[PDB]
Amino acid sequence: MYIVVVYDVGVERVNKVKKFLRMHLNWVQNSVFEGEVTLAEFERIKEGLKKIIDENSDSVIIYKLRSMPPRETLGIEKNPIEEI
Amino acid sequence: MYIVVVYDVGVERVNKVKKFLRMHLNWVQNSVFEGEVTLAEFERIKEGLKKIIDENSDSVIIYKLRSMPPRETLGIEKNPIEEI
Ligand SMILES: [Cl-]
Ligand SMILES: [Cl-]
Ligand SMILES: [Cl-]
Ligand SMILES: [Cl-]
Repeated sequence: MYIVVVYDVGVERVNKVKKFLRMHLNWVQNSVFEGEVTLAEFERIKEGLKKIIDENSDSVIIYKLRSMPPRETLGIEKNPIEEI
Repeated sequence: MYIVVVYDVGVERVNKVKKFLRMHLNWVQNSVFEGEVTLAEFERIKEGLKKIIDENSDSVIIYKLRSMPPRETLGIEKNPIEEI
């Protein structure tokens, strides 16, 4: 899979999700990560995120894609496509 | 195209982007919208968003997909898949 991960997390866990996702996926916007993973990394990422998360005040959408998607970007880009 | 739109916008324009996107796309998480559009709607959405946006403090990624992507969701879901 290639995933894009976008989350809405409270200030008490938001620093934790960022540090965790940044060791599996590329950071491209605030609250948004993407990259290639395997089913190992995937459910590692996924449960790894559930442990971190209060599933009762917090939301993660992980879009499960074939491959890296084309995109378009308005405004202050934070991570040039090349770097991802 | 089918797009997922995720944005990071300052409090002075954040209410405007939401109201605008909500008339083209489905709201599924804070700062995240998705749905089917046409090239009319697309560049309508896209410039429509640039007018709203300070491209100098703000970011929009519009992922350009074939079709609606599969996904998985942790925690408080805000819009059951059926509704989108
Ligand atoms: Cl990163
Ligand atoms: Cl890929
Ligand atoms: Cl909506
Ligand atoms: Cl579709």
